[PDB]
Amino acid sequence: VWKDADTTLFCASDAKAHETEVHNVWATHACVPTDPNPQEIHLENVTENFNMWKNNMVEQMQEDVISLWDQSLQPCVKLTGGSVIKQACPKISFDPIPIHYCTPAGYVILKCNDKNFNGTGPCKNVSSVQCTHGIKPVVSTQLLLNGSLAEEEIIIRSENLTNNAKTIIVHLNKSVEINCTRPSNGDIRKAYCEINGTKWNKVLKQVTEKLKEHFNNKTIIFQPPSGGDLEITMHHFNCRGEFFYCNTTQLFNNTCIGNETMKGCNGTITLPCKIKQIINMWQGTGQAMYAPPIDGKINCVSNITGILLTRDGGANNTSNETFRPGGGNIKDNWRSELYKYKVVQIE
Amino acid sequence: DIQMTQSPSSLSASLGDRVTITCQASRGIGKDLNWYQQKAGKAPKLLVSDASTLEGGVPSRFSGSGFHQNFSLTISSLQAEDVATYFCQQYETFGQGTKVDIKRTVAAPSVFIFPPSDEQLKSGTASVVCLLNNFYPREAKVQWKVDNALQSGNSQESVTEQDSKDSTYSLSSTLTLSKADYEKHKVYACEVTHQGLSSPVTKSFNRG
Amino acid sequence: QVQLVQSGAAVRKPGASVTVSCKFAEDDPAPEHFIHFLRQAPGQQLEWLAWMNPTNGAVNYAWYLNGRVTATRDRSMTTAFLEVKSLRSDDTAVYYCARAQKRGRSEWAYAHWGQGTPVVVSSASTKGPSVFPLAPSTAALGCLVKDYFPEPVTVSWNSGALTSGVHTFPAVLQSSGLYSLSSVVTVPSSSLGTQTYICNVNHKPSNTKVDKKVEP
Ligand SMILES: *[C@@H]1O[C@H](CO)[C@@H](O[C@@H]2O[C@H](CO)[C@@H](O[C@@H]3O[C@H](CO)[C@@H](O)[C@H](O)[C@@H]3O)[C@H](O)[C@H]2NC(C)=O)[C@H](O)[C@H]1NC(C)=O
Ligand SMILES: *[C@@H]1O[C@H](CO)[C@@H](O)[C@H](O)[C@H]1NC(C)=O
Ligand SMILES: *[C@@H]1O[C@H](CO)[C@@H](O)[C@H](O)[C@H]1NC(C)=O
Ligand SMILES: *[C@@H]1O[C@H](CO)[C@@H](O)[C@H](O)[C@H]1NC(C)=O
Ligand SMILES: *[C@@H]1O[C@H](CO)[C@@H](O)[C@H](O)[C@H]1NC(C)=O
Ligand SMILES: *[C@@H]1O[C@H](CO)[C@@H](O)[C@H](O)[C@H]1NC(C)=O
Ligand SMILES: *[C@@H]1O[C@H](CO)[C@@H](O)[C@H](O)[C@H]1NC(C)=O
Ligand SMILES: *[C@@H]1O[C@H](CO)[C@@H](O)[C@H](O)[C@H]1NC(C)=O
Ligand SMILES: *[C@@H]1O[C@H](CO)[C@@H](O)[C@H](O)[C@H]1NC(C)=O
Ligand SMILES: *[C@@H]1O[C@H](CO)[C@@H](O)[C@H](O)[C@H]1NC(C)=O
Ligand SMILES: *[C@@H]1O[C@H](CO)[C@@H](O)[C@H](O)[C@H]1NC(C)=O
Ligand SMILES: *[C@@H]1O[C@H](CO)[C@@H](O)[C@H](O)[C@H]1NC(C)=O
Ligand SMILES: *[C@@H]1O[C@H](CO)[C@@H](O)[C@H](O)[C@H]1NC(C)=O
Ligand code: NA
Ligand code: NA
Ligand code: NA
Repeated sequence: VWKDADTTLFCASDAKAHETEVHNVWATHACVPTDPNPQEIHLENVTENFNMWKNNMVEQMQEDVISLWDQSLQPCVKLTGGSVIKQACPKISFDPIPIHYCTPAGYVILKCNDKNFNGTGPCKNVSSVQCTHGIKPVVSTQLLLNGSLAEEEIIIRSENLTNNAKTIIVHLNKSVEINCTRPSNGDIRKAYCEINGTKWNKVLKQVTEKLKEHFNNKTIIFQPPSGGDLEITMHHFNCRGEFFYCNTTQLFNNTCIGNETMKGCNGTITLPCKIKQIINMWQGTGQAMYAPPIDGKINCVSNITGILLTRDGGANNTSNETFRPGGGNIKDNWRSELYKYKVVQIE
Repeated sequence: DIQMTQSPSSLSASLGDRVTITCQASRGIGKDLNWYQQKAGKAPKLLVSDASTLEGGVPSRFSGSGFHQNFSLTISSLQAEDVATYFCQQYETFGQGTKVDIKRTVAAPSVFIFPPSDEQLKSGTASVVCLLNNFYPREAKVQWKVDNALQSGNSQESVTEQDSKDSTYSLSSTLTLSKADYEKHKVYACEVTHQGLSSPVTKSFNRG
Repeated sequence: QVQLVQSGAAVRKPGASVTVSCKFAEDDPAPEHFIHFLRQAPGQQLEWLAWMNPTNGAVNYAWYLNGRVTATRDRSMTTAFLEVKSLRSDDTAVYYCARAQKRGRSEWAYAHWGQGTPVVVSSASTKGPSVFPLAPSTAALGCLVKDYFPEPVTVSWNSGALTSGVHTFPAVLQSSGLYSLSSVVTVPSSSLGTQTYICNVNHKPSNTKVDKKVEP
């Protein structure tokens, strides 16, 4: 017997103590080592309700990631309200590592194992664990990177699909690689991401078909973001310590999704990106300025494992639904990895 | 995509009466429905959120209930200040509204007709006005006849809000035609139909 | 349930733009509720237009606005701005901003409202009213206030001394694009011949003043 409860979790990781990489450094002091042989127990004939959208594990991960960034990614200048902080801003080593979240004594984590569980409601196949799987704290917009994949079908998650003010998370069942490069030796801030067009359009087609199931077979349309700061109108992420902004107009290109045999739908899709020194902080604390990019080839090869979407509002839309990349906030990135977990207190 | 059917479209009740309005949703919506009050010339005011939670400050006479597809808003003991339009909301879609009115004893309108002024005719236009004063209920019909010829399309009217004390309405109808069209016919008549009348009423004048 | 503060009334020609601003906080935790914009045309239903996330500028525009609308916020994230481009006559409406209460998780339950910003789109130019008498036959009388733009006019009788039994009707918009209204009052039939009745008309938009004596 038990009941849903909130408590202070602790983290575990395989961080390297001698490493200068900032995630390793944070985790060496903030987390304990991993349990070699973790215990998992199927709970027979147990049904349990989950809600990924009201899950306090998410708040705790958020605090941790904010704290990691606060002590690892100091800007040269920080502009908050009327306070101007000019500090030092050395280039760092940056590459996220898996972090496990673990319950204390008296508590345990219940884990949903239903192959197509959508994040809310009853789970039929439930087990108990002491820690979650290893979650990389990847901060990105629009595209979810280096995450875990849905086990069977593509899955659509939302607190309310009919609610245009609620974020939609698409969880992919097959990853698509995005290869982002800032070459050496012409602006030093100019960069680009390559994506296999054949591979991407196949997946996006499956996503549209999945959305058709939820929206009454209506015509499904993708469009670019309607507005907002560049962090959200573009695919924004951090590669090797540098802040990338990539234009995703070409990824959401209805032309190639109609399945129409069309020219150039195959082959390499090249997105234009910029490395920016002046950024708005995702932590919500105004503008920060950093030093110019390091010299040499800057390269990040990531797996796209998910997509955040917002759906266009307006009553009587009758014939179609339009979705634009980007949605919600960075907490939703953690929700996409924590959706199948919840904490309970053993009584 | 959702469709909310709000009913009735209008109602009238005496002070202290119980009034309820319903909204039916074309699809299950759980409890995601809010209710608003809007008075003439003012912004809406939230009364109830999440189907049944009464908002702070709102008088205790108001209540909402329902879930899934059937939702209601109730005013126990209607008050003068409750005269308003009420409507439900489900995300960006609103119900068509319900105009609440205060019920009084039926009252026929005093009808008056005003010919245009000599001053106005100099400008080449002629406005004839028919006034209906202090009647109830608000529904009323007005037709213009010019030499027994039913006048259509050249007419506009305006109605006042329900009066505070006597709970009555007033309406004006204005007939617009050219100066030339005015100096052609002799008899101008305002024909009124209202419940408080056993039979239609006609006020008229001879151009002269 | 504090009121939000919106900018003042505006008149625009078809094709032009307008910006409606809405102060929703002071320039001094929990996630910020989006700011919503809606409009209501004269004698029409309330219509949702957009929301805007003041934290990052995220927006959602009603499909039927065809991208003619943009919503932004200032740097301190305390004032929202709604720009409507390529205005047409049927954009004429009172525009509102609205917001859920911070203490609540009902994102659409608009506890906070602005006072409203009237926006009028017309090809018509500013013009003072003509005032004609509605001569008496208790007896009724009044003034016809015709052919003005834009709203509003104000009307009093005998410089305010006469308030009892006065009905001043809502203005109607004529097919000419100009507004017109009437103001009537009922009085004793013995008053006529001795008591003077004068409607006083002001039209601020044109700085026009009219005083019209009404007699049989
Ligand atoms: C939707 O729900 C509303 C209320 O939220 C329902 O209204 C009620 O409908 C029933 C008949 O279906 C009425 O029955 C009443 O019973 C009481 C005794 O408990 C009696 O005093 C009344 O005279 C009446 O016989 C009830 O009056 C009515 N409530 C009202 C009008 O306020 C409605 O039926 C539902 N509509 C659907 C499901 O389509
Ligand atoms: C679960 O129920 C099934 C039949 O419903 C039963 O065979 C099984 O033994 C139950 N679980 C146990 C015993 O843990
Ligand atoms: C998820 O599944 C549950 C079934 O209990 C359903 O209530 C909910 O609407 C589903 N959500 C989505 C986004 O499919
Ligand atoms: C991914 O899910 C889609 C349905 O959403 C399905 O058609 C496809 O076969 C799945 N891919 C794999 C590798 O299971
Ligand atoms: C990534 O892109 C760079 C630049 O085009 C290329 O040299 C490299 O081989 C690519 N890597 C992969 C794994 O595709
Ligand atoms: C892109 O992916 C498709 C689908 O697997 C594959 O057939 C094609 O060879 C790839 N293109 C490359 C690797 O250039
Ligand atoms: C949608 O289309 C499928 C065919 O792929 C059909 O079986 C289904 O009933 C349709 N309706 C809805 C609401 O999805
Ligand atoms: C992305 O690129 C397209 C075409 O290259 C451009 O029209 C659009 O404005 C760009 N989006 C952003 C957010 O820069
Ligand atoms: C590649 O693109 C063409 C359309 O231009 C399409 O017909 C084909 O199926 C795509 N992928 C393949 C053949 O794997
Ligand atoms: C969509 O992709 C086609 C290739 O099939 C490309 O030629 C076109 O530029 C794209 N549409 C856009 C960018 O609007
Ligand atoms: C994703 O993981 C790969 C492999 O560990 C890494 O090289 C890459 O930089 C990661 N991408 C991001 C955005 O963290
Ligand atoms: C990306 O996905 C492939 C399999 O699809 C896997 O081999 C690779 O390790 C992944 N990269 C990650 C998880 O960083
Ligand atoms: C929103 O999701 C809830 C589940 O939390 C569901 O009960 C409700 O029907 C949904 N609302 C709408 C308007 O579909
Ligand atoms: Na918890
Ligand atoms: Na922010
Ligand atoms: Na107009």
